[PDB]
Amino acid sequence: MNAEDVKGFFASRESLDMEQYLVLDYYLESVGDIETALAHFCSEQSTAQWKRVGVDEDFRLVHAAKVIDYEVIEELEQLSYPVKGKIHACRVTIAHPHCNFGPKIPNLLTAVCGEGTYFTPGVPVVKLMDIHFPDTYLADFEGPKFGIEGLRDILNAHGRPIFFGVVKPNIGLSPGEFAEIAYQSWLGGLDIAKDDEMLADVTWSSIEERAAHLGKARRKAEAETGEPKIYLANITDEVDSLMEKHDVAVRNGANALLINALPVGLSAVRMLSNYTQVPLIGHFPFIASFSRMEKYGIHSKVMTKLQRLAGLDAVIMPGFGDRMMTPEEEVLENVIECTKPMGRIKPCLPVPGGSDSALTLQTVYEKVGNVDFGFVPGRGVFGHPMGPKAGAKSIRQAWEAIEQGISIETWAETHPELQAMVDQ
Amino acid sequence: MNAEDVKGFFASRESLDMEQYLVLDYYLESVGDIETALAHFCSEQSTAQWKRVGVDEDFRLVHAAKVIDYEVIEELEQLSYPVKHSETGKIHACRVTIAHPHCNFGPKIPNLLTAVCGEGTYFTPGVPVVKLMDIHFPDTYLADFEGPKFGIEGLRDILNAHGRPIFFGVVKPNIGLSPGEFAEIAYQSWLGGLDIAKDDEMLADVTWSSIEERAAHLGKARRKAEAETGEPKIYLANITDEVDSLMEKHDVAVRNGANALLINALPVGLSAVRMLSNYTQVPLIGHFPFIASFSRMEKYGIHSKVMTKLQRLAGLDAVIMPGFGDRMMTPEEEVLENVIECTKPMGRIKPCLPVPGGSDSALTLQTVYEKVGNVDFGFVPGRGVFGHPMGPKAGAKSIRQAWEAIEQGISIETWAETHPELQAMVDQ
Repeated sequence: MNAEDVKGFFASRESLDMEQYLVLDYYLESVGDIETALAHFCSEQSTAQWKRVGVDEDFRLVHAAKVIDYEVIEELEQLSYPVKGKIHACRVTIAHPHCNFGPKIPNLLTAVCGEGTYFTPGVPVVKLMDIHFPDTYLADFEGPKFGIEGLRDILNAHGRPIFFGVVKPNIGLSPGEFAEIAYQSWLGGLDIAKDDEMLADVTWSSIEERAAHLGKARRKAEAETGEPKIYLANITDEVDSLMEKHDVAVRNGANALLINALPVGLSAVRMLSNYTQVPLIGHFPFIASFSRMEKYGIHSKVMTKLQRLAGLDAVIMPGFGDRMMTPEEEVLENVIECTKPMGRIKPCLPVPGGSDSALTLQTVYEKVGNVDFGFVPGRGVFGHPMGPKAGAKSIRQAWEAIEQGISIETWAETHPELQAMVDQ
Repeated sequence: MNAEDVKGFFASRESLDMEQYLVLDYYLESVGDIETALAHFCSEQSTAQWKRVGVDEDFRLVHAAKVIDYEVIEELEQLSYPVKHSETGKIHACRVTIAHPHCNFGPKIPNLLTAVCGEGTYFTPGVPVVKLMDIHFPDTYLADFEGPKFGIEGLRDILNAHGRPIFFGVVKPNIGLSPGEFAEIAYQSWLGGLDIAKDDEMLADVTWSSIEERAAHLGKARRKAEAETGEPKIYLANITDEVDSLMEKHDVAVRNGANALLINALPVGLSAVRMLSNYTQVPLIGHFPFIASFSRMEKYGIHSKVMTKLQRLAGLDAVIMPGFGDRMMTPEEEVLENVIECTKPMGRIKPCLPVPGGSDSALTLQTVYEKVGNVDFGFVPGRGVFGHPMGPKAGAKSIRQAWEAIEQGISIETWAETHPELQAMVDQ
């Protein structure tokens, strides 16, 4: 980068038509002249060369990403990570012109966290902290088709969280065996019975068969509790066959589908979302590989944001445990990304889970601040000493307690299922 | 995990039908009893519960992942990365080898990813730091994948390039240019002796340059360059777009003249690449954007060679990767592991062309060739080609002159005494 040139990779947002730019927040550690490196960073992610030699033109104006602001946190004695001048930890805000990639997700990813993002010479440590989309960009995306209202409408669940339950054991079981356990939890009061993140279409349990069995069980549970129930079938498979698994699962009774977001691809999720006749909910496998390092990779809330934009009606994410290795603040940022306004894009249900039970519902509810979220108790439900129906019943009893200001313990004095959980 | 139970997450490979297992190498740091944690690790990635209460059954035998071997590197005073976790106890850096039964996910990539590096992999309570170091696929698993359709032989057949590397060149400037303008620069580099002229990782189908138009122009330019040099030329059109429209961009780019397609592997999805690979009438080559987000930390995430491995399996005919520079932030050993993953035997799956690039020019070709050990790789000089002082044709010509030098044992400098284009590059 040349002194004169640096100048053209900066700008005040006040001087730009921000409706043509995406706003990215990055955490990075620069080496050598700070502003020169930031320029390079911008250049590499956009126009690396903004003119033909001997030609009077400048592609930067419309195609260059520009630093609209940055802050030097501090000077470090060394990088935060031993990766192959003075080094500074910075927080930079960049305006990237979206006309370079358009409303295509793969292309977005290729620009805001591709080669330029992680290989700019003087910027060896980088972490995408956030992405702010202007309405004109958003206007080219559908968003989730059901969102929170859609889910609540189906389950007729209002003024309370939605209750998820992962049918355990998962693997080893057969469609029939699996179906009886799901059936019990639904009778107990579970709202959603889901296939484990790792089930999907396999030889010993095909989506066709499991869907046939669980759909029949689902209906029966509805008829007996008089309450709508939903069976969350895991449909993640090769992209080439997503739409078909949807057809098989849906016609057989699955009324909601689960897909592992990244292993499939955000772009693939978008295709599937524009095709579903049913609510689509995403799981978080793989995200941890690039969102755990505090100062490197991509912040998990960006992936949640993208899951919502791609069209997922609910996003399962690491929860308020501490057994799910995520700081509460982060779990909270993710929850909010699912529900905050995003120009015409419906909010999706945040489903923070990981180490919950009837005994933590109270706490999760207080941290979230409202009742719009899914609760996925991982213990004391299917493993409940009195059986699956009892486990589910204990979760709803714990909720009733909260609904009345009574403590879980007090409420448990007159509720056996909740009491058994308290004894543990 | 319960003492008795740990026992069931271990096994000697000698006791297993390894044709039913994938072999994963992990680097991890455990907290507390080592073997208990390894068991948990296995459990979480497979059978978390292997029986219904009060029932005499064990799903572990056929559905559990099992530790067939591990080595305790050393005891650490602290984790390598400050990760917020529950566990308490001694922490050890281990290298563990695991046999994961593939009947749990089958020959589907998304499902593979969900198992070998999903929730169980990164959230097992006592194992807060983990990095997938390698994946070894048995032939029976491999037997359900196609692999690249052209591979190294296919590419060499098209370019009629034998006994030398394949020469790539990213047409610069990329962005700002228009189909016509872009086409003239590509045309020069082909006349100069470039084998492949490619769209930048960030071009693709945009308003100011649509794949339709750029392909029409470059295809016409490609043909002309072939007619004039008498040598086959290939135009690498960047087709990455939403999955839903991959197959169509292929049709538009191909019918217009693009004879090879470029797709950003991860932003699109390995699974998507597989779909596209089973559909191409043309060689498919992948780029590496995004991979760095999870393969840079020395002890966390996924080793980059695993992604190269998957790119080959998915069906890519060539894999562009960070090269032997040092300006591409990758240790030479790693760049080398990746190269070898593209070419080593992988049961019926064709080898793909390794394209290590990043900071090369006519002056480093010699070195890259020596490190690779053979001539099966793509060279992507990023400087001194299009920016060459004597023009694009000159830049390309200098790269091929540098290669001729090597082909004769003569030093680049000596050879440059009688070759102006190569000399100009030497003056810099």
